[PDB]
Amino acid sequence: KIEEGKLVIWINGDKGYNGLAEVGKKFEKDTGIKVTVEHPDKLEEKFPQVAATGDGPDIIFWAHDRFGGYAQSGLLAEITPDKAFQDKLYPFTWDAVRYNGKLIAYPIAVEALSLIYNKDLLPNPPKTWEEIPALDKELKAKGKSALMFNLQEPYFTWPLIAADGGYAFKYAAGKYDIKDVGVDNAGAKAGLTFLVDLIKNKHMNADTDYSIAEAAFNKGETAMTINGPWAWSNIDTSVNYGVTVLPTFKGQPSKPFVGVLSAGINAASPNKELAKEFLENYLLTDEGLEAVNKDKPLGAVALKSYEEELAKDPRIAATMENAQKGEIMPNIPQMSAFWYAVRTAVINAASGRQTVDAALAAAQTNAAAMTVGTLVASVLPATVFEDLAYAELYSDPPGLTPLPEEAPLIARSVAKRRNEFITVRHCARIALDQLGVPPAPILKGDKGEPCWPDGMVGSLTHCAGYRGAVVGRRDAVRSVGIDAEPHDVLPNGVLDAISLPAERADMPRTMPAALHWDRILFCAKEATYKAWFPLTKRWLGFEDAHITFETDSTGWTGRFVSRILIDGSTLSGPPLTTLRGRWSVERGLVLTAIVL
Amino acid sequence: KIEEGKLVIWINGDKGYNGLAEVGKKFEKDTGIKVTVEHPDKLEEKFPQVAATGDGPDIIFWAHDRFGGYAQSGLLAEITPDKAFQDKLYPFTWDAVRYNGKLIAYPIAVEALSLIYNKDLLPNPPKTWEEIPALDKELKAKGKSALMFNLQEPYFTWPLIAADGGYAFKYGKYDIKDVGVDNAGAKAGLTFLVDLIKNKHMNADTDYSIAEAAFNKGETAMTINGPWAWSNIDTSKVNYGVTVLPTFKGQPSKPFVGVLSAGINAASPNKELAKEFLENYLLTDEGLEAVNKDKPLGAVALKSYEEELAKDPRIAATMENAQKGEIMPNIPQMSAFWYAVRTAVINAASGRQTVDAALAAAQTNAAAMTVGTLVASVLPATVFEDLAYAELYSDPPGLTPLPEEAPLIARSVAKRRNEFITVRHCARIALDQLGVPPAPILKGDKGEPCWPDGMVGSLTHCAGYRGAVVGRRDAVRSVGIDAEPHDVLPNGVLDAISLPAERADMPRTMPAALHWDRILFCAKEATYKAWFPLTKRWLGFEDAHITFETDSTGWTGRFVSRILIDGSTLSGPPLTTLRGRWSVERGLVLTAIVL
Ligand SMILES: CC(C)(COP(=O)(O)OP(=O)(O)OC[C@H]1O[C@@H](n2cnc3c(N)ncnc32)[C@H](O)[C@@H]1OP(=O)(O)O)[C@@H](O)C(=O)NCCC(=O)NCCS
Ligand SMILES: CC(C)(COP(=O)(O)OP(=O)(O)OC[C@H]1O[C@@H](n2cnc3c(N)ncnc32)[C@H](O)[C@@H]1OP(=O)(O)O)[C@@H](O)C(=O)NCCC(=O)NCCS
Ligand SMILES: OC[C@H]1O[C@H](O[C@H]2[C@H](O)[C@@H](O)[C@@H](O)O[C@@H]2CO)[C@H](O)[C@@H](O)[C@@H]1O
Ligand SMILES: OC[C@H]1O[C@H](O[C@H]2[C@H](O)[C@@H](O)[C@@H](O)O[C@@H]2CO)[C@H](O)[C@@H](O)[C@@H]1O
Ligand SMILES: [Mg+2]
Ligand SMILES: [Mg+2]
Repeated sequence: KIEEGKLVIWINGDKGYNGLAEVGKKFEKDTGIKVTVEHPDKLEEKFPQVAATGDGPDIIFWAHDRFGGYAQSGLLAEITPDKAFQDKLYPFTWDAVRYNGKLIAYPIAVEALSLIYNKDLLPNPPKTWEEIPALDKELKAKGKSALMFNLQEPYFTWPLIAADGGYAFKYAAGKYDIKDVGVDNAGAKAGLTFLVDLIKNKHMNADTDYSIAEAAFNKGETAMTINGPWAWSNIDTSVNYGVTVLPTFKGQPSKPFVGVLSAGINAASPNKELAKEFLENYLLTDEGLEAVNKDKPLGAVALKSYEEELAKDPRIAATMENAQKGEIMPNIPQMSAFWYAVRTAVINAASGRQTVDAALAAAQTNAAAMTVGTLVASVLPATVFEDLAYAELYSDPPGLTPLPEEAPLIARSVAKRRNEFITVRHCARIALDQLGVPPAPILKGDKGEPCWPDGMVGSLTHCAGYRGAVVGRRDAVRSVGIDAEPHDVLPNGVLDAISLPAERADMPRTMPAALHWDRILFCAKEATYKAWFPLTKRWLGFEDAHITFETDSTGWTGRFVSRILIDGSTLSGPPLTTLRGRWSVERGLVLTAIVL
Repeated sequence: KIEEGKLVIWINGDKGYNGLAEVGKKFEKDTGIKVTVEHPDKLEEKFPQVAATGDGPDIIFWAHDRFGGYAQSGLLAEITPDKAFQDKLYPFTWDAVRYNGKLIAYPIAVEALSLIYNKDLLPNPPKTWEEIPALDKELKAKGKSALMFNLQEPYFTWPLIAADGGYAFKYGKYDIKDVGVDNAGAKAGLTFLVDLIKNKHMNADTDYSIAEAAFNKGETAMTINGPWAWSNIDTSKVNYGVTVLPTFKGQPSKPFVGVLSAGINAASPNKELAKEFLENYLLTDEGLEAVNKDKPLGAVALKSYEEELAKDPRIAATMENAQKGEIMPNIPQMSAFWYAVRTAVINAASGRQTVDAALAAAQTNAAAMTVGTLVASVLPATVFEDLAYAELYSDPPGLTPLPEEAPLIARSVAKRRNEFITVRHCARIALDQLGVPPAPILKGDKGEPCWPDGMVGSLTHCAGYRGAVVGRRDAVRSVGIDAEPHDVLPNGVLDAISLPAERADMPRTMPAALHWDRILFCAKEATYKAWFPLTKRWLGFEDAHITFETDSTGWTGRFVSRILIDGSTLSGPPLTTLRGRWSVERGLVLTAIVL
């Protein structure tokens, strides 16, 4: 339910969202249409999760790299600006938002990282990465540090990894080869090894994140940081700073990945024409962009008339100099896998979990395993999106490995078991990363129940043609149970063992004739057990729950309620007398989920 | 089936087993009774394992410290020497073999560790442990080392741990609640030892054969060993002396002193032949000499022969060290003490735990005595070299999971946490007996436990019991064990778990005292556990027809589980019939299947 006659906009919390809300107010005053701007955490991961249910914002702002994934899952409207409107924006910006022959967002601004330094602590910034250990030694003696920047997001480390030859996907003939991944070559290993040595030699701390680095720079405790244009506003309020070219590595320029902040329209919006009017006639004007830019700088904007003014800011000149040395990101759907793979490699190598060589070998494998599918998202409650995450795969990608801690669980297991175990736990680690949790082994405990990291709950499922994981923050979600089954009739004799007479009477009457209601019931019973057992530590048989279904008007998705016939007491907390879930049949599979 | 009219004797492979076999040949020549001497590995653990089934050797040789644990489980005959025979041995040696007022073994000889040195490399051995790092540095400059000894067995490191105040159980009786392995003296000793290793004066991997080889090849100037070691050194080119162990912080090293002793298996049908062999053949001047010439015994218990041995300066040094140490207790808690200290010395030496963490865990582990033999009574004695076990009837306080295991029970209820932790402590005790270092035991397919490479096993836990049995995979395909309380089954369960023919035939095969319904259930569960690792498929209660026999003794017997479904395995032959054993004791049913 996206509300008709209003706009909801998502944009990242480090950007000028208050400025954008001012453009929103102007729009309301002219047209009567209320504009609500929100900035949820991890919105780049939450958007598909909610847009899959037909929910979410009318308009989503993010760097262009994520948009191909959204388009592949059918989540974006096609954009068709007219001739005069296209001519108002730089051509390379339209190319950024073009995917498979269609425009999938409006380009807004060009972002690239620069080196930002405190001129009073450091009147001459370092030209090379290699001189930074020496500089940190000198600064540490004065009670300061040379450099702090966000080590938790690979965006900030990539310029160094790419400098001496790291790359994401090989480009040729206007086309990216997803089988030629450049994260494990000599150049990438050299850059990452330099970073890990900085940490080992106590020149940086592996836990430094965005807020830590920003606070340290803006209070004058560190001489340098690496950040984008959005960051300048907070500094300006604190420091006499310069924005300059990133240091070289092995004498080669650092090569940041360049983003074009872009605005896409939800394919489920009933407000597409209003969204287009807003973007074309209110935002992408000098006045609109100025409103946002004065809140937090956008970078070099896509609109030529205003970029001609901003280009005179020497901070923007520095921005474009670093952008020229770097590369525009791909927008292919495999980008989200690339990023997960590099995030994880960097974090594991920085913390000691893996050697650089192991961390990057694994990234090269993982960057293959794209997870932009949304089948299970369709059975999750959008209202709790901030505390849930998911990932799914429809095959077993080659070369995935279990974590060393997990390996004993499948050491004497059959091949199909080894594959489903490894693949589903990869999904689990992708989902956990969405909630901000680093890589952890997922072991098996009481009656085979999966063992989650502190503060997390979840569920796993694997059948023919599917592996999926859903994870939740335990401070908001008591338990999760999910289950996938092939959408086939049940084998002989199974329906009677798994069902009650009333279910057999009611369901064929309630469900569309096209659906294998027998298998759907069985899938829901299994999800019920998975949600149940972590909280009760007791058996629940198929005959111990009576499940009733309802069907949405689409005919392919709905709700169910499982009423428990035995003692529903839990070890702590409210009893599980009933459990509510959702079901969906799509792509040959049945998905069910319960979030308690 | 211990054979009547023959004697089988077990003694450790570091002792004079050939000499003992010579006394055996003389017996056979006089009496017509054949004597077979064997030296199984880990025989101190293997004896109770096989004797629990009424099998094993007629006579068991070991230091007296193990014998209380054997007596407690009813494994030894009381011995009946007359007063004239007792006056032939030293009184304090009889004291070592008296348990709850009864004599439970014949004493043979007094053993203590001494410092053994190469007179050509080191004509003035060091009086103190503190000089050894400097000596080593000097010798290393000549391609040599100062000292090597077995760091794998806590017997050898104990003298240093106890030097400055470590003790086992505080002594008219031993207080098992006052354990001294974690006081300041013990930590000082063990810290010294770990420091030797950190400073590259010794290596954590050094074991008995490694140290022996090095000393007898003249590569190291000193070792620490008992009298049994002397004959191998005689045969080598090394010119050696035997002397007082070095002091530590000015206090003498205090070895734990063993009395080698010979017990009689309570299940032996040859008790009078054993008595004759021991009293009239072995415990004579000539018998002890035969053994002593093979590998020296130490200061023997027989006064007439000790009169001769006491003139040897090596024996004088043995006794000097023995008097500075202490005779070991014979209380059944000794084997837990040794397991605790073993684990601690190995963990600290290797750096897996700090000295303080290691010794604090040892103080805890010294409480968890495992001398029970209920699951041992259902294990096949023919496979004893490749099986080990341990069981507990309670949850000892303060046991913890391995860190790798902790997530498996992080949100589990108290009773689950306890049973999980205690059973895995049992599993680690069993793995130790097979020479496998401590490992986590995780849970895999359908909850199956996850064993170290090359091992198989099974776990069980019910009210009043935790037990583990582990086997070497190259000899044992699968193990399934199961414990249940010996109670009638809940209403309706018998019909759910049994087949009609079982309900018809089983009551006729079992004595009136038994809950046959429960024993059937327990065997079915054991069958699944042996089955699943090999097949990875379900086996239902109606999918095996189990038949039973009972031994004449009435509380143990055999069963056969016949698989009624397809028996295909992941490898090897299909499962067809699985033979097991069952036992009922102390209100519990135990079952085991070893494939
Ligand atoms: C456990 C069970 C529900 C699994 O469902 P399934 O559809 O066969 O298999 P899926 O692949 O969807 O689920 C397998 C995953 O479930 C999870 N699971 C297993 N036991 C579990 C438990 N006790 N609690 C929670 N989750 C559990 C595991 O993560 C497992 O994957 P892993 O072994 O790779 O970790 C099913 O095998 C079963 O045993 N059902 C009996 C109980 C039941 O369904 N009762 C109905 C109540 S109305
Ligand atoms: C699994 C089962 C056999 C365990 O037996 P139990 O007597 O109830 O419980 P016990 O305490 O003796 O045994 C529990 C241990 O068995 C072991 N175990 C559990 N699942 C197992 C499997 N699939 N394969 C092998 N061993 C398994 C585990 O080590 C477990 O302890 P842990 O969880 O601490 O690691 C029983 O719970 C069960 O599910 N039985 C159904 C199948 C069956 O018995 N079929 C009859 C065949 S004729
Ligand atoms: O760290 C990987 C991350 O990098 C990029 O995200 C940038 C974003 O482009 C900027 O607008 C700014 O917000 O910081 C982000 C890094 O934290 C990619 O756009 C994104 O897909 C990727 O996950
Ligand atoms: O290492 C612990 C071990 O010490 C003693 O074992 C001795 C034994 O007494 C000697 O006769 C000789 O064989 O060396 C053994 C050490 O390897 C205890 O008697 C024994 O119970 C204990 O486990
Ligand atoms: Mg399923
Ligand atoms: Mg049981």
